[PDB]
Amino acid sequence: NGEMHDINVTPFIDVMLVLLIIFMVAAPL
Amino acid sequence: NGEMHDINVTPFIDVMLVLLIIFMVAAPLAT
Amino acid sequence: DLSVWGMYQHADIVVKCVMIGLILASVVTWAIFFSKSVEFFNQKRRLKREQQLLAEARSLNQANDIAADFGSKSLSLHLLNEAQNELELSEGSDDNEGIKERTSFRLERRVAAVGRQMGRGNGYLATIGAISPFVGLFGTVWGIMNSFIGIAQTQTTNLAVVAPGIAEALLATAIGLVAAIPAVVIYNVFARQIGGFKAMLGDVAAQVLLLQSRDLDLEASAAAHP
Amino acid sequence: DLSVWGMYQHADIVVKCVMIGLILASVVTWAIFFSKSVEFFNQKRRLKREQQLLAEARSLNQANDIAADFGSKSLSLHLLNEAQNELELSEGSDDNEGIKERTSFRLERRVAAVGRQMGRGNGYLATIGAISPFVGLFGTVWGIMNSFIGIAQTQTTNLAVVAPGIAEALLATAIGLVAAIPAVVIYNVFARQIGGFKAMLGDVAAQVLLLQSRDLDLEASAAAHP
Amino acid sequence: LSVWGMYQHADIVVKCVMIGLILASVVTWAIFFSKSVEFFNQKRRLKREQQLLAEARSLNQANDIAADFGSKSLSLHLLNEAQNELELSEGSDDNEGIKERTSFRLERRVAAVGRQMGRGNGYLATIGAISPFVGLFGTVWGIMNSFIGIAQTQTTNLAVVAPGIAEALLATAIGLVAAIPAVVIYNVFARQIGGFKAMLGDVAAQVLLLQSRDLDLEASAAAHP
Amino acid sequence: SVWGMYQHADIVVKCVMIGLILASVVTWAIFFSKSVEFFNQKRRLKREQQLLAEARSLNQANDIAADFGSKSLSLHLLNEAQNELELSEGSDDNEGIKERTSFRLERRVAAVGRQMGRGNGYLATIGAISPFVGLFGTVWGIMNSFIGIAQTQTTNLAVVAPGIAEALLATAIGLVAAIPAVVIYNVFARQIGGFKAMLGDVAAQVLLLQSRDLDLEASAAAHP
Amino acid sequence: DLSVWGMYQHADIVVKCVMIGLILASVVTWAIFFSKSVEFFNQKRRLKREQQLLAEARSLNQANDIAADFGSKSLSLHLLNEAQNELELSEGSDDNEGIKERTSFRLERRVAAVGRQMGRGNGYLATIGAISPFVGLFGTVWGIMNSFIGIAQTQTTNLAVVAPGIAEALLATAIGLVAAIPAVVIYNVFARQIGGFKAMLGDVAAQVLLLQSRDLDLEASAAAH
Ligand SMILES: CCCCCCCCCCCCCCCCCC(=O)O[C@@H](COC(=O)CCCCCCCCCCCCCCC)COP(=O)(O)OC[C@H](O)CO
Ligand SMILES: CCCCCCCCCCCCCCCCCC(=O)O[C@@H](COC(=O)CCCCCCCCCCCCCCC)COP(=O)(O)OCCN
Ligand SMILES: CCCCCCCCCCCCCCCCCC(=O)O[C@@H](COC(=O)CCCCCCCCCCCCCCC)COP(=O)(O)OCCN
Ligand SMILES: CCCCCCCCCCCCCCCCCC(=O)O[C@@H](COC(=O)CCCCCCCCCCCCCCC)COP(=O)(O)OCCN
Repeated sequence: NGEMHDINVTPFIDVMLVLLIIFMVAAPL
Repeated sequence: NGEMHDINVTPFIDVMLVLLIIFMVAAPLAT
Repeated sequence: DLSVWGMYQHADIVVKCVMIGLILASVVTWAIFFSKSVEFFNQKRRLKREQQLLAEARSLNQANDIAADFGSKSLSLHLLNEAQNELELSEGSDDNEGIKERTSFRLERRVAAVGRQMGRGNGYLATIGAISPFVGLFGTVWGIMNSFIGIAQTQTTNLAVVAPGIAEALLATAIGLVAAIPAVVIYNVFARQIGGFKAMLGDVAAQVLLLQSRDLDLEASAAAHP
Repeated sequence: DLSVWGMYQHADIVVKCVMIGLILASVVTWAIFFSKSVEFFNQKRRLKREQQLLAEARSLNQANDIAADFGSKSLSLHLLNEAQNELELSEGSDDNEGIKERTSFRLERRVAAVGRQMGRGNGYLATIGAISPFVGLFGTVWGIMNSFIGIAQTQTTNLAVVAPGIAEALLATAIGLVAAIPAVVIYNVFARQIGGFKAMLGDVAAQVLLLQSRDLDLEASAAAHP
Repeated sequence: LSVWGMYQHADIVVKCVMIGLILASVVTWAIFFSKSVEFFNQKRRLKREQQLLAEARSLNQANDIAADFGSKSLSLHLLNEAQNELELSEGSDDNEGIKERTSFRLERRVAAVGRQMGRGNGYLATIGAISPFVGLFGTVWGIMNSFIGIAQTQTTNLAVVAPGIAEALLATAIGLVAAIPAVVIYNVFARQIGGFKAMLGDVAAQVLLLQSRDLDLEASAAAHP
Repeated sequence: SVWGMYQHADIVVKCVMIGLILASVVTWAIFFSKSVEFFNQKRRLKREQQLLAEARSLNQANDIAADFGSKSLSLHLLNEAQNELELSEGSDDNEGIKERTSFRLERRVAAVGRQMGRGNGYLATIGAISPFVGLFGTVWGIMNSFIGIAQTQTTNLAVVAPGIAEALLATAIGLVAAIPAVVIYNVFARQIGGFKAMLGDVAAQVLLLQSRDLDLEASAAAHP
Repeated sequence: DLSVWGMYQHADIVVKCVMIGLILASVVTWAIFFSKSVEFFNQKRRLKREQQLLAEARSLNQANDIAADFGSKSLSLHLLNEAQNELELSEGSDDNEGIKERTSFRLERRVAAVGRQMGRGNGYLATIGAISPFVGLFGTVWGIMNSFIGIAQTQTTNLAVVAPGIAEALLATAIGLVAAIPAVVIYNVFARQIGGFKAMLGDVAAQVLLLQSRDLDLEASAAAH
């Protein structure tokens, strides 16, 4: 009936971006 | 005019996680 | 930690509610799929046998005598009734072109209305398949954020005191994608099946239009030119 | 830190502006939703009643006699007035095909105009629901960039010093998803409502067209033949 | 150890992701081979037929040319639909009616042949557009299992993270291997179906022009001796 | 400082950040120019349309729009209808006249739409390739960092942090340059569509007036 | 590690083959661009000149006298010859409405076919622009995975022998994006140019149609009265 949003968009780079700050200083400490 | 006009997320998600895996296996190296 | 199912009740309130919302969304998706799938299958089958029966009708009267028993919900009987209805409402006219124009207009309105009455739950399917990864990611980001707020308030530089929070977060993300992907493939499947069935209805309506045109033109060419 | 009500305070400059921009996006989303929802429900209820009253029309004069009392902002009254006014302006013309073509054209333009006026407002919802995840991503990328700056300069270890930085960085994308979930839900709701409403309006307009065409044909016939 | 040994010791859900994606790849390649042979044969016949009918000059001559094009000739179904209409409307004196009904049937049948050609394209589109998200599900399961691992023990070494990293890499590698050829193939077949539908429309247009021209000429000759 | 790390990047991150800042500047120049032009044209056309909605014949309509300037799209449309009515003098197929007139008017409306959508090509291309040029900048930055970690074998992962800072700066610049392109492009696409429909309505008004006059005159001349 | 050449040499086997595949894809995209741009430029210039020269033809015979010397491969000569050949085939008919229908039908056929032949080539640009990051990224994942399985030995040491082996997967990704950017820039340039050219062609087709229609109607009315 309309131009609906059926897309499945997932910009969660922000997650893996925060995961990497963890592991940067996680082992060398 | 069928020109590409919207950002794509798929090539932009699979590369910024592989960029985590490199930092998840090479960071425990310095232990 | 323990497991998948032994680690969805021990999460925080926000992550637990995110996972419960995604499980209910996936259940709604599968119920919609099963119901509408048996419906489409039945409708496509009935219409195909009706179109087969009618494909051997040469006059509108013969087509209406074939379809005198297709039932009550027969889309084909609705179309033949609309053709006959315009032809008996315009009784007294002499503009056969007018009759054919009104009939074609009415039959294409009716075909499109059936198409839209078939595409009913697809709004649910698209909304779920578009917002569910976002609900998963709101869950995982809230989980990781709470975990770091706790790690800074507790002042514990380890990683074994923080790994379970990240575990539950990424779990909420994976469930987001589980609730998203089937909804999207089923929305595409139903859009394709609806397009196909609307083409089949278009073909039956075209059959009715041709039968009516031949009838009118032959009646005119026989009664005016003996 | 404690929570978002405290984390937004000392976050950053550009991260704080990203958070404020996303809050403004969410507020305009809910204002759009409230306004459009009440107006849609009102208009659709009115038009559905008017179509159920017009369904018992057999001629354009009878349809005007029914719809003589439909207020003054009723789309059905506007369409019946397009038809009547075209008949008035073409008084003196003996090309009923011309009259039908002109009226079809006017009603096509009018139904399109009502569709666009109903839809006015959905650009905001589409663009917000499409790009607020990216503005959140920019907020978190900047937060993490400044986290790496802080780690490099005055080199330190023990992530218990960077934890608030990562909290601030994630909060931006959490507000991003909170502001891009209701935009997509509301956009899909209103796309479906607009589609249903344009279809019902097209049905009323087609009813007007069939009434006028049938009346013109029957009049010309019953006036020329005997 | 190698990549096979990497697959052998992966989680159950990651193995089901990988099995699903390899089977999706296998169906993509079966589709590619079947559809490629059928398109080549169909387009060869049709191009020959159209290049034969480019010299028709009349509907009767076109019928005598195509009288033996086999029975799967789309360019014979169209000619026989034009002739069938011109024969069902015998006794009718309105020629615009005949032209209108013939054009309606021919547009109808060209659309039907197009919809039959594009059969399987829906599946290729579904795979090529979804498989990166099944891969991402596999990757997220791999990372989550790495973290459950480093929480089980108290240390964070490479040995406790190796399984999660193996999963995260292998699942998305098969995601890419199953979503690259789906896009390549879906695109080549959409292009070829567009080209074929255009060729079919051009033969349909030939049939329409020949029929209409013949109707007008015969009516003019009958009305003016 | 954010400005102190633009020069820190070595070569291929600096020549990506320059590229993206230029793309953003061009985006905003396009936005200001095209938006002022759209506002002006839409205001003028709305005034002329609601000034012509009080015309009952093409003669009175040319009387009204006799002075609308020369860049007046309503004047272009009225003059194309009258030009057809003038070139087809000596003809007697009023349906033919109407067919040709509608053909020319529809061509003309589409031509105005296409002439307004001039630059949205740049907006689309930038909104599509800016996040990828940013991301290539960040991948090159991290690759250069891991290459520099091997020459001097500095096994500590606390000193290579500025390399990742520069990589992520290239990505953030990519997003800054890429999001306004998409927003502005959608706004212009939608605004062009709306103006195109308003122009189609003025065209439809001209067509109705012409058809009405033709039929009225022919009937009156046939039946005295 | 090394800068570029030793980087490629160290790219073991599958990273090396994917980098080769992407360099050849980039070369084929730049060949497409440099060989289609001169064709587009020449055709668009020629057609714009022809259309401006024909906008001063008030009847189809005058248009034919003007476009008599436009060469053999002139699109406007092809269109004017469609119109004239239809007016020659229908000799003996008396349905000006039928002639107009047939001529408009053939002319829209010809314009669509010229559009398709212009666009022929953009499929390769779309496919590369849409799958090149994924091929670079599969090369990346394989390189990282192989380096991981190479250090899968005990490697209880801290000499960072993973830096070279893990700074080449990223190289395959960067080469993927260098092959994916100009493909999209060029696909968009060509989509806009094809749209513009097809609109210009439609302008010339509509001019031919209107000229023929005026002449038919004027001839008919002059002969009747
Ligand atoms: C371990 C991994 C290996 C690495 C390799 C990675 C490759 C990188 C990505 C390359 C993908 C390129 C393939 C693109 C397919 C789309 C082409 C297309 O659309 O063509 C169709 C339609 O599109 C067109 O009309 C124009 C396309 C022509 C351009 C084709 C050039 C091919 C060269 C590609 C270079 C890639 C080099 C690969 C080397 C490894 C074909 O229609 P047809 O009428 O010509 O059919 C002919 C039939 O086959 C006869 O038998
Ligand atoms: C990372 C930074 C990105 C920031 C994004 C900001 C984008 C800047 C672009 C601003 C362009 C302004 C648009 C011009 C509006 C005037 C046109 C108009 O009147 O209506 C338009 C509608 O208005 C818009 O489209 C506005 C677009 C939404 C802008 C807000 C989305 C941005 C996301 C949140 C920004 C906050 C982040 C800032 C912090 C860095 C178009 O009409 P329609 O088709 O859409 O619907 C009919 C309405 N009559
Ligand atoms: C965990 C394992 C992962 C498996 C990986 C799966 C990858 C994606 C799965 C792709 C499935 C493709 C679905 C097939 C689409 C084709 C549609 C179609 O052919 O329609 C026909 C039948 O369509 C169907 O019934 C198929 C519908 C199945 C939907 C599958 C839903 C679940 C798939 C999601 C799995 C992904 C899970 C990812 C997260 C765990 C009906 O047509 P007809 O000829 O018979 O008559 C009318 C003309 N069309
Ligand atoms: C719970 C979370 C995880 C969910 C996992 C889901 C797993 C899904 C697995 C993949 C399903 C694959 C379906 C295989 C059949 C597909 C057939 C196909 O490709 O198309 C044909 C399908 O033909 C039929 O008749 C299909 C009829 C429906 C089949 C449905 C099968 C049952 C699926 C149920 C899955 C339920 C999973 C979850 C249960 C709780 C029609 O071919 P055509 O040439 O006529 O047209 C092609 C273009 N559309």
